[PDB]
This record gives sequence, C-alpha cells and structure tokens, in this order.
Amino acid sequence: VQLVESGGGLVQPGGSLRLSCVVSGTGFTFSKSPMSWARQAPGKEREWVSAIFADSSTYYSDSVRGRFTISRDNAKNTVYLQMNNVKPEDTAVYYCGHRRLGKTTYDYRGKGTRVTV
Amino acid sequence: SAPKDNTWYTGAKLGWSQYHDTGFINNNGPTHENQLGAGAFGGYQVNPYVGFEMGYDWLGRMPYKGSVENGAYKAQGVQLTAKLGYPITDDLDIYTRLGGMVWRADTKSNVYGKNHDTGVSPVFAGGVEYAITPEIATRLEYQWTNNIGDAHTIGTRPDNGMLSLGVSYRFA
Ligand SMILES: CCCCCCCC
Ligand SMILES: CCCCCCCC
Ligand SMILES: CCCCCCCC
Ligand SMILES: CCCCCCCC
Ligand SMILES: CCCCCCCC
Ligand SMILES: CCCCCCCC
Ligand SMILES: [Ca+2]
Repeated sequence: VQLVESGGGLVQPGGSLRLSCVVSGTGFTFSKSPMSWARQAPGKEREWVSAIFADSSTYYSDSVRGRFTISRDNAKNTVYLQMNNVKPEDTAVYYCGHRRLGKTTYDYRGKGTRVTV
Repeated sequence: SAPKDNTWYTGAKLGWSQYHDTGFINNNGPTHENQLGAGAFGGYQVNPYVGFEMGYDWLGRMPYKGSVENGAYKAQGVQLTAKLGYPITDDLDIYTRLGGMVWRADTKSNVYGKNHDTGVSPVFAGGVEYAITPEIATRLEYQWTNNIGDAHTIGTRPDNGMLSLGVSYRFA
C-alpha cells in the first residue's frame, strides 16, 4: 500500500483548501478500505482529524467538525479533505492513513502535505 | 443402541450457538456471540460403533453493535464426519464425531463493507444418543468448529461451539 498526499500550501485565515490522498499498491481493495486523515501541528503530537469508512460514512474530530469535509472517489483511489474557514490552528502537516482488514489502526505511510495558515 | 448395520437415517437439530475469538471491528456496543443454531443431518451406520453422517449447519448471525463502527458476521456450511460410539445402556449411547465442514462466512460492516469467503474447518463433536423407539432417536451433543474465516478476506476467523438437541428417524 502506497499513499501520496497533495494539495497543501499557503492560505489566508478564513480561506479554503482541498487536500488529496492517492492510494496505490497491491493486496488491498480500495472500495473496502477505510481511510483517515491526521495532522501534526508545529510543536504538537499527531492529531487524528477525519475518517471515511467503506460505506462512505464519515467521522471528524471536534476541532474540525463543520469546517472540514472528507470524501472519496473510488474510481481514482483518492481521498479528499476539503478545508474551509481555516484557522491558525490548522497549520500542520497532514497525513492520510489506510486501515487493513484485521487491524483497528490506520497506517500513515505517506510523506504528507503541509498547510500554512 | 445404534442404527442397524448397513441402514440409513435422517435428522435435524436446534442448538445454542456461541462464537469465540470474535475479533473483527472496534465496536463500542454489544457483540452478541450467542445465537440460535440449526442443522439437518443424514447418516449411514456401518456397525454398532461406526457410522458416517452428513449435514448442513446454520451457525447464526453475530451482530457487532456500536455507535461508530458496527457490523455483523454470519456462517453456514456442509459437514462430513465419522461417528464413533459405544453403549452406556441398551438404549443410551455415547459418541464422538470427527471430520470437516466446508463453510461460507459473510461479514457486513460500515468499516469494511460486505465481504465473504469459503474454506474448510475441522469438526469435533461429542454427545449422547437415546433410542426412544426403534425408529426415533434423540441426541444431545456439543459441536466445535475451528477457525471459520480468514483475517485477510473477511477480517475475522472465529470458532464456533454449538450445544444442540436433535432428533433422527431410522429407516432400517
Ligand atoms: C440466544 C439464543 C439461545 C437459544 C438457545 C436454544 C437452544 C435450543
Ligand atoms: C447467554 C444466554 C444463552 C441462553 C442459553 C439457553 C440454554 C439452552
Ligand atoms: C427440516 C429439515 C431441513 C431440510 C429442508 C430443506 C429442503 C431443501
Ligand atoms: C444426507 C441428507 C441429510 C440432510 C441434510 C443435508 C446434508 C448436507
Ligand atoms: C436453516 C435456517 C436458514 C437461515 C438462512 C441461511 C441461508 C442463507
Ligand atoms: C464435550 C464435547 C466434545 C467436543 C469438544 C471439543 C473441544 C472444544
Ligand atoms: Ca481458533
């Protein structure tokens, strides 16, 4: 399983930005794969932020609820994180994780993409 | 006593099915491992101590309840076993059954969606059988079916223990 994040960059407070996570590799079925988004802000530990299941149900941390939107496009093996009304607290490197059958945890295998508010 | 030599019989059973080692998803609600099992079986008796029986088993649907992650597991199969027993009394026999079950297991969850797999599991059973009449026999047994699934295909591989009551008709 290979994960590549993209879309990060400079944004003003209140702005919007969409991140993308493209999943590739072997031994996995993306349509059945639950995915997640986490972030690590400067001087803080990594914080889980969002998750999307195989049934397309979505989940969010309180810190981003109502502002961030996770979505998936199974035709392109891609997960998106649409970020609206960004705060200085949203400045972080964002990582996407892939959860395997048999594990309750997500594997954050990507290099990440940095957002700077 | 056992069915007559070289004679056939048919039967059905109901039971308390209980799954074990049910790790699957991180559901925050109840997991109901206890379910109603059901099966039908037919058999051929070789001698008073040895017989062969074949049957279908419905092992029940196990729900994984929860507010976030939730799902369910289901299993059924066809089995073939050798029945070995000897008498406690002229009408009450004690026996064991040894063999295998070809099973289909299905899982449903929001986390992983719909998945299913097929495979083989060994069957170990022991019980007692009482001859109510020359044609009718009742049985009480515990049946263990090992490793029904696969972590990589459906996310779980539970065991099943079933305590069942059964009735069979002998055509001798
Ligand atoms: C929770 C279901 C148990 C039913 C047991 C019935 C045994 C014949
Ligand atoms: C865990 C409760 C199961 C009910 C058992 C009934 C005995 C036949
Ligand atoms: C009660 C015995 C079960 C078999 C009935 C189903 C026939 C296909
Ligand atoms: C041999 C017929 C017994 C009835 C249940 C079906 C066997 C798989
Ligand atoms: C013997 C009970 C039938 C339950 C449904 C099993 C077939 C999918
Ligand atoms: C007492 C019933 C015999 C089958 C049990 C096998 C070990 C779980
Ligand atoms: Ca086991």
